[PDB]
Amino acid sequence: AVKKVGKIIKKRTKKFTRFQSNRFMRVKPAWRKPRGIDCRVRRRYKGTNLMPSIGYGSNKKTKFLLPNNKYKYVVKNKEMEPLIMNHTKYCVQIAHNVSSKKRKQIIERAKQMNVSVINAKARL
Amino acid sequence: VAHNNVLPNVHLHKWWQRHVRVNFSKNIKKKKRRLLREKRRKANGGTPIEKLH
Amino acid sequence: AKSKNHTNHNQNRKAHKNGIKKPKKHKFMSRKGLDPNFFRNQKYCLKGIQKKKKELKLKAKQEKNN
Amino acid sequence: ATRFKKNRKKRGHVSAGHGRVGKHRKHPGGRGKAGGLHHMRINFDKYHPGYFGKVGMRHLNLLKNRTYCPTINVDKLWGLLPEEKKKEFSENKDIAPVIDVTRKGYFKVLGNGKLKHNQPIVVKARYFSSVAEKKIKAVGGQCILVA
Amino acid sequence: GIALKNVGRIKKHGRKHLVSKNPYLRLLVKLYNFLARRTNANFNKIIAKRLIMPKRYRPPLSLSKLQYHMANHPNDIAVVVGSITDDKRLFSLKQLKVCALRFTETARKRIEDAGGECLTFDQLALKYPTGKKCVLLRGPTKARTAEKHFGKAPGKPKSKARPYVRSKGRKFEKARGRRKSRAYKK
RNA sequence: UAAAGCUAAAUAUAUGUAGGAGACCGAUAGCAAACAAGUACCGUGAGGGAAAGAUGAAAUAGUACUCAGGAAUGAGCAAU
RNA sequence: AUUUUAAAAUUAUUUGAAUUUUUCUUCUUAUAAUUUAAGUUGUUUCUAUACAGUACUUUCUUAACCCACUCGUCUUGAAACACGGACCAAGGAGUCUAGCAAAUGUGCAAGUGUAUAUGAUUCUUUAAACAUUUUACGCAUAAUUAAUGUAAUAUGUCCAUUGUAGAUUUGUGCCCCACUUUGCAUACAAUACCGGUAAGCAA
RNA sequence: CCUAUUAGCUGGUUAUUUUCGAAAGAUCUCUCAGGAUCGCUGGAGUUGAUUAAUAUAAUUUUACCAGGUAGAGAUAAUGAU
RNA sequence: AUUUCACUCAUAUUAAAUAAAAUAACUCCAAGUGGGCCAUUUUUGGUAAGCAGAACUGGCGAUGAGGGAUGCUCCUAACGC
RNA sequence: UUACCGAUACCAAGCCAUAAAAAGAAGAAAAAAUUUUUUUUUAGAAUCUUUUUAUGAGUAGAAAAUCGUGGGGUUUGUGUUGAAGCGAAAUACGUGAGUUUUCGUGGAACAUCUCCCUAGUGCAGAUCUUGGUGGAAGUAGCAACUAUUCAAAU
Repeated sequence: AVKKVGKIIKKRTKKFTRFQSNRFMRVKPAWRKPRGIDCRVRRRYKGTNLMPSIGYGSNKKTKFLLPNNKYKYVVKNKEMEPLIMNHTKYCVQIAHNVSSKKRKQIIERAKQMNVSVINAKARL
Repeated sequence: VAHNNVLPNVHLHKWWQRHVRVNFSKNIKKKKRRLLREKRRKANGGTPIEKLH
Repeated sequence: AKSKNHTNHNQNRKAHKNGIKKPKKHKFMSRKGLDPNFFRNQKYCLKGIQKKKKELKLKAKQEKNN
Repeated sequence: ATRFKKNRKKRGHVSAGHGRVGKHRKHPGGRGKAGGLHHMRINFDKYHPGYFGKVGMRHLNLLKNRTYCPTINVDKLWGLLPEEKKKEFSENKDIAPVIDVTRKGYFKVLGNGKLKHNQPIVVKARYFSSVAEKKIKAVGGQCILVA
Repeated sequence: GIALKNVGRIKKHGRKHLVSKNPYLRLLVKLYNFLARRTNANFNKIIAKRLIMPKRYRPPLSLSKLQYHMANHPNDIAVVVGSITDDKRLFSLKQLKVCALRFTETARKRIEDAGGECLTFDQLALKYPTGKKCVLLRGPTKARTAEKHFGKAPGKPKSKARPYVRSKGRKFEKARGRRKSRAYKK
């Protein structure tokens, strides 16, 4: 069912799973388009692992923005200069390969910059 | 053969891996020849190696 | 193995898929080998009229170009 | 440059872009040009009519070195020489160029073109053509043999 | 569903973008397509379309043909989308005003000595944006050799298609179906 | 100007050896073989022919001592 | 942020008139706002007076109504009483070369390519880059016939063959169409001219 | 070892989405499980339209054409009967 | 018969009607394809066949959705969420 | 004879993508406190930005935009305050290959999506190969050659 929250209108959840990935371990949950001949999914039988298509794509007016109504952006060491102007539009996430000292300085600068952080409590 | 192409004329019908030999050593062979001829003229007391024709 | 010896099914639909093509219907038709001893005269006719028209053209061109 | 190949777009397609019902088989028709006059003759008769049969007498050792003769049409003669010399020759009514085409590397002079009226030119070539000679002499020029 | 040819989507034919990845020419087309969009003159539209054509359809145009085609009216400026090649088969040239993309040093020297000036498309835009007093020309598109293999298949009755041959000796495609003596002919 | 003869250079190297390199492979890859390899092994013979790298900084830090069990091994408060 | 404006209607004035003959009767002269114009705005609560919870968003497991035949394959016809698949991890298949053609992009352009090779205070990287005394060759500039060979208007003029349309172009009625001016490219023809073979003549 | 011989035949031939999208005819084939060929398709590019036209139409109408199937015959031919 | 001139033949709905008629026309490169089948109607051989073989058209294949309990082809109807 | 129920067909509206279409190479709005401060923006990227309409099925088959992998120049970083990997997971993003994160383990390297060059590059299968593990199962079975019993030592 479509989920409606504020202004972001999402049309689908339950990230799609590969056909037959239930009773076959070697088939991983990552989706693929089965080619086959009589492969059911291609025929689109009534109610059996319906496949992704273009129609499920959300609205580009709101597409990439996160429930924070704010696009996310990665940071590594000190790259906060391009964030000063658009503090109402871009949230910042620390890269997972950042040590505690650098992450501490980044969180210090960001908090006074007044920009939200996603993984604030990382490795501490 | 497939429609409007030239008639194939490839003379590779016999074994040719046995005889393929590319020349990677062009420039270094040139340098070796230069050094050899320079030494040949240097050892000759300054007399030019070339001959009138 | 028995093989179907002929059919003409689906041929009309294949023909009309691209639409029945029409000849280009150009204006002039060549006279390479049509009823000679008439176009033999006609070629001389054209040469004569062209000669008169072009010689008058050159006469006018000279009398206007001094 | 390998990922630009067509094959890199059909990895998950079973047939690899070479058909399913027909299948891809090694040398279906026959190796080389094997279909001559038996089953591939329609292609030969449609694209290379005169491929089959032999015509003409035999030159044993042609030795192409003998009958080598580059050709120059008669109009390009003025273009051969530099344009400033062209201007001075055109200006003067008393001097005419001499073009020994052997120096440039040309042998025969052919009659195609349209020279400049009332201007003589001297030409020296191993061979001439009748129409070229007529054109040259019609404007006061001279054909001079050389060897 | 609907009963529409090509399911009701309009399909054109031609270049939708310049595949030519060349910054100066990209800037130039950015200028002329804008001129076409703003103005209503077909001249700008045509020249913008012609700057997008492939390399094989902006062909060289020789000085002889260019001068011959301006022989009717002497005061106008020629615009040719391709480059103009010098022709050694011409003797003298007279006061020609041209605008092309590329040139050849011999042609440039010849035209400068003649006394004209090589207008580039920037100068053409700055001087005559409405196409005034400019005649549009292009060299022979189909005269290129690869078109000699086109048309009817070589071997068709009354066909004039050069067939692909390794050479033109007396044993290369000269016997069967080309002379009455050996089977049919043509 | 045949039916006698000689000769360095310009040229080739999937051999052996000795050096030097790499938009090459990185332990099912790369030579069959990174290690005790043409070894173990198979076939009476011509011959066929493998698997197997990484403790740790330092084992000149490689498991001392107690208890239980025949010993293996186990547990500790004991110990690197 | 230069059509959420115009008018369109409504109210309340005013203007003249009208007619179906008057409290939604109509047509505007002039005025100010309303919106039925010109895509849903307002009011009251709750979340809630808290920093993680039973609330709130989400993952997972269970159930519930409805539906759903093992995939891959050759095949007109696959879930088949057609064949391969006990399971897992790794490896595993349109590549490379020569030659040609086409499409595209680039340089140069009647020329093009610098080949072998040459010179250099280049000589870790340098087995690359740089450079090439006034026709070396390939491919192209002209074709054709078995072949001796022959070889593209023709000197009236540095016009550059002729038609039918045909892009532009200069103007007449700175944006259309009809009138004369140029006639790209090309398309369909016609002409000449070169080789070849016929035919007539023929020293 | 030649040799990784050849195999018109069997099996396989690995990531997404979007756009377009078929044939199982016809000629020839020591051809009938194959192949070449046009026909159907895609991609590319060009000329013409963008001016409710002109080309154009699996369309109908107006005019003008050609056929010998059903049907009808046995006294109109032939053959019956 | 040709060329050049006269003159002018609806053209403002357009030498009948109607046209999502320029989604055209052409040229080039190329894959797959080249065993078909079912259905109303016509029809050949055979007694007949879910047979063998053709004909105009549509489908199936290449395709699911609702119905015929159920079904590769029947009826409605062809699929972005 | 009415009334009804009945589709991924039809109609109205919303959103996606494709194609076409119309058009484009520089200025202050509002709210809250109390005229002054605070609060949000003040946009101009042409294979783009704004807007309109139509359409949306597909095997063999072709093209485009794409997402990852081993390397390589080029820019610019992360690393003992623990990187690469791996297990579990995420009010996480896409439509989707996947990307990005938190916790635990780990003990030395890792990415570049700034643009590009290159390739032994993406797996479920091939009675695929190599290595390991199942159910079948504590089951079949441990059968010929007649036969062993007691007491003690060890």
